[PDB]
Amino acid sequence: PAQDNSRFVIRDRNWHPKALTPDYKTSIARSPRQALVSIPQSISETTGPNFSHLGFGAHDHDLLLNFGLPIGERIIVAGRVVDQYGKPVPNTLVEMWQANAGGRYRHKNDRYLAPLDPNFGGVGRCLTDSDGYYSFRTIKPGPYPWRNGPNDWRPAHIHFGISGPSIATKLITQLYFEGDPLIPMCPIVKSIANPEAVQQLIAKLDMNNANPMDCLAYRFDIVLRGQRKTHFE
Amino acid sequence: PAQDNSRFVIRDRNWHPKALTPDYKTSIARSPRQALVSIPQSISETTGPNFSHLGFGAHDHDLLLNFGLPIGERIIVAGRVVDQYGKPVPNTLVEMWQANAGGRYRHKNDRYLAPLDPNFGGVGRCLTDSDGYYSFRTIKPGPYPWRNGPNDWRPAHIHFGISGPSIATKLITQLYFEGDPLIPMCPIVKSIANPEAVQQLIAKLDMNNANPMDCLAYRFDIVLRGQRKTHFE
Amino acid sequence: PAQDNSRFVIRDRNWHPKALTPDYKTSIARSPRQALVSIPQSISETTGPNFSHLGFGAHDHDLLLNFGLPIGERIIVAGRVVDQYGKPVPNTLVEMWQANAGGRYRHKNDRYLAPLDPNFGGVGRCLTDSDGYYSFRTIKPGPYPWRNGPNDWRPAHIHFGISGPSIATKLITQLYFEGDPLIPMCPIVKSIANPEAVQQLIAKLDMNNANPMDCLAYRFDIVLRGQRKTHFE
Amino acid sequence: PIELLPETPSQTAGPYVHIGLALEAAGNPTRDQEIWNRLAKPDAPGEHILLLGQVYDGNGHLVRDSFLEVWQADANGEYQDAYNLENAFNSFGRTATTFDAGEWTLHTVKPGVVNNAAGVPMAPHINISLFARGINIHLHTRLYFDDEAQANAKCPVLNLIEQPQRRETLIAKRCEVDGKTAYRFDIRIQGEGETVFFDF
Amino acid sequence: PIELLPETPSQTAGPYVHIGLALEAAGNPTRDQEIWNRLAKPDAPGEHILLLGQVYDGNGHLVRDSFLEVWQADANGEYQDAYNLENAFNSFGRTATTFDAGEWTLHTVKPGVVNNAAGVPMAPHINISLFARGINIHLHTRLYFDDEAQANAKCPVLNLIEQPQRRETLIAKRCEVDGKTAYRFDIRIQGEGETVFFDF
Amino acid sequence: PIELLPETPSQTAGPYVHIGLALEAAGNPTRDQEIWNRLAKPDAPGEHILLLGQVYDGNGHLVRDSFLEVWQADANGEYQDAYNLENAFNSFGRTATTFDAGEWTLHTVKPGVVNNAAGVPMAPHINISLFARGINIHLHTRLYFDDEAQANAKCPVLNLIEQPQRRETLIAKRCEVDGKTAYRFDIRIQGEGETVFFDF
Ligand SMILES: O=C(O)c1cc[n+]([O-])c(O)c1
Ligand SMILES: O=C(O)c1cc[n+]([O-])c(O)c1
Ligand SMILES: O=C(O)c1cc[n+]([O-])c(O)c1
Ligand SMILES: [C-]#N
Ligand SMILES: [C-]#N
Ligand SMILES: [C-]#N
Ligand SMILES: [Fe+3]
Ligand SMILES: [Fe+3]
Ligand SMILES: [Fe+3]
Repeated sequence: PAQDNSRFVIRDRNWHPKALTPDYKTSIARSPRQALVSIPQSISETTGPNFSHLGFGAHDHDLLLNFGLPIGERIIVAGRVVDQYGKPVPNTLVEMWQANAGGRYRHKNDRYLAPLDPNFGGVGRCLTDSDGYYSFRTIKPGPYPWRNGPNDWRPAHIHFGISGPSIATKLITQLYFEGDPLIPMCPIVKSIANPEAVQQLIAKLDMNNANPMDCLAYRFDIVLRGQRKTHFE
Repeated sequence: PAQDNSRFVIRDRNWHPKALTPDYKTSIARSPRQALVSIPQSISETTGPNFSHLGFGAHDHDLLLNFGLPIGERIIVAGRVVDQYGKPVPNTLVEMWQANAGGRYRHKNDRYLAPLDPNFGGVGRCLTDSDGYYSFRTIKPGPYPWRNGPNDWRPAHIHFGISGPSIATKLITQLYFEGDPLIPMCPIVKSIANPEAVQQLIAKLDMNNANPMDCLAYRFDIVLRGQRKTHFE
Repeated sequence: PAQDNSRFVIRDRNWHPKALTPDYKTSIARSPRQALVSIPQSISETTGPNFSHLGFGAHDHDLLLNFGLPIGERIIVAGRVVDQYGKPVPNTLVEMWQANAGGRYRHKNDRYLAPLDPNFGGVGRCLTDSDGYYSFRTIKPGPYPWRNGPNDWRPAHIHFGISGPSIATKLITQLYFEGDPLIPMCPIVKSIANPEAVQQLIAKLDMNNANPMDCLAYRFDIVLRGQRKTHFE
Repeated sequence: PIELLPETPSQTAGPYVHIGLALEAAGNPTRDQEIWNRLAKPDAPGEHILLLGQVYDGNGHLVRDSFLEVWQADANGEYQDAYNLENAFNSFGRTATTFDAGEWTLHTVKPGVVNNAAGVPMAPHINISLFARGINIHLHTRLYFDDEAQANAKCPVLNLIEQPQRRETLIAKRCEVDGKTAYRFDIRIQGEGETVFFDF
Repeated sequence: PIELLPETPSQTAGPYVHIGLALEAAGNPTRDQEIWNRLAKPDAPGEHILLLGQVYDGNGHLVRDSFLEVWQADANGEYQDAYNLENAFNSFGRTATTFDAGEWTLHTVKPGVVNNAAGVPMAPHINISLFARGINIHLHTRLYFDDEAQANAKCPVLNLIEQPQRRETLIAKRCEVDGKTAYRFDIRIQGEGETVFFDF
Repeated sequence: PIELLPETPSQTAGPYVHIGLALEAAGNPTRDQEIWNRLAKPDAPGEHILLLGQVYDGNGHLVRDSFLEVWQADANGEYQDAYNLENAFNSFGRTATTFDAGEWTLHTVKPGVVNNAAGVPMAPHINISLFARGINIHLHTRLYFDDEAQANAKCPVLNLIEQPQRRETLIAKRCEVDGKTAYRFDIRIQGEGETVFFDF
């Protein structure tokens, strides 16, 4: 089984968005009032699932085919997963989901008036390679109106989930597109206090990875908590 | 009757002071803890009273004549009421209230040791003109000590109420005088996070509107929520 | 007996750390949720004990002797106690406490693995002189890990308590050492919002007061609330 | 993006708001024409009602310096914007809580149904705006009637409130005062049973 | 001091988490292989149990869009990291609350004991990560069992919680569901009886 | 405006405050002379009483590391500032809560009446300053007595507290301890029945 060999760099809770971020209304009632209780890392926290053996479908990472061709901006979303030390995270599970080109989600609860795309599902998943590289093929999602303030609109975004080597590293976040005017306005984006942190969530146009006369590309690297060996414990 | 023909630009709740501003002690217990519920504008919200037929007295806007001559600095407070589009707001109701020269209000609950002024009430009202212009004649109010911190003093100010075209635009605020040093020290003022917003509250000395050998004048423009026609609804 | 002849400058509650400073976990549950009630100064608040006749031991202020010689950086911690007007506070009570060189406290509840120092107690007291000067002799305390975040460490620090002329002046604070890299990471330090206020807690290396070939010295001046005579009351 | 002129920022009405907007209450002489708490003249069409309530703070203490403004349609679900002391009915009114008892009252008629922008009808309601010391920016709310249960369940507005329990905070509880139809509407600014406040 | 590269900032999972992580719930067609709520196959060693609970917000209302991830040792106190649908037991699972009842269920086995970095055994526990809209960074917790009172008393982790009363918040209540042994574990995100959340 | 030197910023006393200010409690040898909890010697004029109480946090949990300083007038309503262990009565004292029970105790005399700056008499009271870990800046409060009801009603200070219900947080409850006149005074730092704290 797994073993307690690693220690993970402590999270920077001033970098990540805080719990209570009033402009994002839902956070009001969904944030603890009591302080998080700090505990030492043990086997429970320093291990996690390995998805190497999960049976991935041939088009798991291709939203263009995994659900007719979808209407919208053909793009490739690729990047690398590294830890804080710059060390690649091979064979890790990356999962993503988004709305269609008009900003509509293929979800029961979404009442937005933009129509669904008969050839679009919105879910993708893949395992990073030996160098920590991943890649997905999809369409650029559209902004989404939501009930926060009276005229709130989410920037075009793709939801991401990344496992990493332990439950200690597991992360859920969102990718935004370089230059989208809605970003600086988003209360959800704004939950993050450091403008520098904000910049980490913006996918950059990557002309070098685009397929001429076919699809454009965006680069999105993700960094997980640094993994070090225990010493003098 | 009234008709739902207008939409009002959404309020910027990061421009206006927030509800919880602990330095202003009283806001503590008088601020909601749950988030505001955003609702679309309906005829209920987009209409409001028209005061054109209100029977104003002759000296309604003249605090010097409406209550002997009051003791204090004789001034004219004038300016224009426009919307965010820069459009004038004609025939709207503007009401103002304030303390006397010594910072004493003619109100039951005011126990400040400064005496009342026999010839002064402290209340005025008037309707903006075709051009959105308003004007009152009064005396410059004095600063007032209040039970906040142990040595809090309100800068000299004048309370203002403006109706605008609908309940959506109705606003209550305070005018402050250019250069008063108490301004940056006031917790009520500091309820406003943006120094730029603070600035909109300062009435500027207006020598051009002064009556030589008689009274000075202050200029205070007021900006209400922008009004636009509905489109593609 | 004591008499109501003085008034004290009102505390700046934005200068001092506020009650609720969430990164300092303990503060959450120990901060009042209601606003403080301001009250005029009375004899009750403007008087306080005078320790002129307290029977001090010969080594009360010498931590090297008041408990073999302790192991650690032998230092002198001296300075002056003045009020906000720059006036010296003579014959006032100064009390200090601290951990040993390893950051271990001689307190029941201290479970830190760094050992105790057989020759070290960690308590000192003395009265300021006619000029408002005080001085202690001790060893430089070590940083201390504490259960706040998962890897928090208090900067090396000396706890101080100062009486002043009245209970309105009584203060408890902490001295930090010039150049300590931990200073800026401490949530306790950071409870103070103004970086300028932080600077006041930093004792400066004072080569001029050092005993060559013996012990260094640090300078730490303390400013108590300004005292003024009542006027036109 | 495009930026317009910024709206002038709000400030608390302050403890002495009455001097300016509730003359009588201040204990000062009124003027010839005052905007007050009598929306309907005894002979106005519709079902005449008396409204009253209290306003509480987060500590459960009465807020005795509160000032409220109301806006509602007539019995025919029409907004009479032309304000005139002559009219039998005015859509607009003002009221305030007592320095003693700390209760506010309003004399009007039960409003008719109005449709929303989409054309769907809203349950009968009174639009309320609350001002007071400690209130940096006025709070907006709606008063609904417990006896319009049917309407209420279908109101597009009421339906926007996520939690059903919170909707209840907007319902006035019918009764009778002096043999007159009365509806009590308490406002809890903060805490347990906090009243729903809106943004628009 | 030294600085590494900064960790990618977290963001809420959003109300539609399900489309990506709980296909079924989203009401979408699943793939051949899906990570779900059945950690143990009927033929897995250990005491088979069912876990269930509700999630509450600060107002006492149910959180019906919550997404949970669990990590626990097997009956032998061993972490089975090689995730495989063929396995009789998987240390890792996923679940979510019903949009209706708002209850989550998990099918597993009571975990065996594991020691801390310092060699001290921890009471049987399940590690939980909670995600949902309104949650900017997922919340970490542990589920302990009320019938392991003895172990619980000595748990080095449970013992770091200063207030004994707060420890109680991490204890699942043994019960029976369809005559099957079950433990109920409700999470109170905010307020009264707020569940202990960990940082590590 | 004019600015003076800024006062040295406060900092929490920390959990180990006892090593410095409550030697015994720290479980350390004391010095010849210590400032403690016995303000009056048996032979001091006035009514000898015993003060006792607990300190609670926002969760209703005992604060076992609190440190308190008291300042009171003598039986004549006179402030004795010349601190000396030889005195039969000292206006200044120190106490702390037991790490166990979490209770503090003080041995003194009921103070005489004192007038405010304006010549109005204040009800007999004990000035208290609270210190502890988690407390950035010490909290100031006052202990009034329940058997001084007539006096308490007229106290200009007590009358400054806007809400009558809050006033009661300041009144110690008389009883007997080992047949001695005692008053119990519990401080609730936060929440329900939160003790009034002052700024001067
Ligand atoms: O909110 C208050 O307490 C207050 C007091 C005095 N004035 O003049 C205000 O404008 C506001
Ligand atoms: O937190 C929310 O309410 C929310 C709504 C819509 N989208 O798309 C999100 O990502 C998040
Ligand atoms: O407030 C605390 O918890 C704390 C812990 C340790 N030290 O050394 C302090 O000074 C303060
Ligand atoms: C203004 N009161
Ligand atoms: C997005 N959910
Ligand atoms: C530190 N006490
Ligand atoms: Fe005012
Ligand atoms: Fe989304
Ligand atoms: Fe310390």
